[PDB]
Amino acid sequence: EEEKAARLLIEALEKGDPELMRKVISPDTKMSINGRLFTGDEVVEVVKEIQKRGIVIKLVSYEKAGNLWLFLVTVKNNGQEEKVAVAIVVRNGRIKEVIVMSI
Amino acid sequence: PEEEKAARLLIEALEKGDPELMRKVISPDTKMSINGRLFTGDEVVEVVKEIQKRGIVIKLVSYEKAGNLWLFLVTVKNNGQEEKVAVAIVVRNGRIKEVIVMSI
Ligand SMILES: [Zn+2]
Ligand SMILES: [Zn+2]
Ligand SMILES: [Zn+2]
Ligand SMILES: [Zn+2]
Ligand SMILES: [Zn+2]
Ligand SMILES: [Zn+2]
Repeated sequence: EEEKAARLLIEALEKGDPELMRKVISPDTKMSINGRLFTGDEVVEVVKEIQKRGIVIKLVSYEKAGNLWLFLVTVKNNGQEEKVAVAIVVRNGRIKEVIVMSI
Repeated sequence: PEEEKAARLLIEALEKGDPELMRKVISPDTKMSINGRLFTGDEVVEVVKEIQKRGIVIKLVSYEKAGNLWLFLVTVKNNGQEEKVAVAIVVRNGRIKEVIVMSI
């Protein structure tokens, strides 16, 4: 169920299907994206905005410790490329906390 | 507020790895993945000790937080080579429950 949620996140991101995230986000999910805080449905709306903008995300690598996952992705928009770290904590099959940080 | 206290302690542990502070914040059930290699409990303390013993210099670049999840970006210097490393930590009840260390 832990692994399910992480796997669904990757699939959702690859597919550009933000709505699929609703299967792993909860109303109490907290996200920090470069210091900006979002909760619950707002997290889905942020991911939707990212997809709407056509931002291209490629997974580079990932690691896991217990219910904690850390992903390194490359992000491309308008020919500019950046590395981003995405940390998630899963509880009861749901992503409860997420940090997105530009490197 | 209480965040600043916790941040200060976490940063000190990450940069300097004081053994006595490590023993206070690691529990027998703490799980660490360091570039895919898994360590648990006391082992985590021993790994931090080894990193410090080798003279690896760790400096905070930035960090973020959401609930009990923290993410630190550090520079690591060893033998004239410099790299960026991401450290993700989950805290529960004043202790580190999970930590991932990943070279970028
Ligand atoms: Zn699309
Ligand atoms: Zn909405
Ligand atoms: Zn827009
Ligand atoms: Zn110290
Ligand atoms: Zn002492
Ligand atoms: Zn030992």
